Amino acid sequence: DWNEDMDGE
Amino acid sequence: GPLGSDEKKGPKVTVKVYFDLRIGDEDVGRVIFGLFGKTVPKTVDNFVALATGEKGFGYKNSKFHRVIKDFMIQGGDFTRGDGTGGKSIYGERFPDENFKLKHYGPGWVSMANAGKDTNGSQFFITTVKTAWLDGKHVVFGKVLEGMEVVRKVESTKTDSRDKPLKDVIIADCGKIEVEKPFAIAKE
Ligand SMILES: [Zn+2]
Repeated sequence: DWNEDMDGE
Repeated sequence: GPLGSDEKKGPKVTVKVYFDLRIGDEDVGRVIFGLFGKTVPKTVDNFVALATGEKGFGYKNSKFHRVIKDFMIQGGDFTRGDGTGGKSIYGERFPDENFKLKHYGPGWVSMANAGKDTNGSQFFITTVKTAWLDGKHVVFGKVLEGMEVVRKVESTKTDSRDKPLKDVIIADCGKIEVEKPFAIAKE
C-alpha cells in the first residue's frame, strides 16, 4: 500500500 | 543531521490551496496549505474542489465555527456554519481513505468526522501535535505559509461553546499548481 517517494518514510 | 539519515522525510506536496481570512471586518492574511495528493488523492481532490468552488459550492464565505486554543481551529461547514453541515464532492459524506499520515505537529490539516467513514467538507487545522486523533481522522495536508495567521485565529476570543465572538471567514480561496511535487518534514 505504502509508496516511499510520495508518502514518505 | 547527517543527510543520508535525514533523506530516509514525509509525504510529497502535489498541489496547494490558499485561504484569505477575515476576523470581523479586518483582513488578517493568507494561509497556504500543501496537500498530499498522491497519498490521499480522493481526500485532497475533495478539499481542492471545495476551495476552487468548481462544483458550484464550497468554502468561499464560510466560517471557522470553532476555535480551541492549544488544540485546533475548525471550519468547512458551508451549509449551516455550526458543525452539523457541509457535504463532499462525492455525496453527503465519503469513507476514510487511509490513515497513512499522522497529526505530526502544529499546522497539520485533517478531516472532521462523526465516526468511521463520515468525511464531508469539514476540516481542522491543528495548532499542536494531536496524536490522540491518529488513525481516526484522515490527515491530508500541512500549512506551508501563514502559520502566523492560523495563530491569530487560534487566539481570537470565543464564547463558552468555543465559537468566535467575531466571525472568522474565508474571504477568498483557491488552488495554486505545484509544478514539481516536493517532500516535507513529518513534524
Ligand atoms: Zn540534517
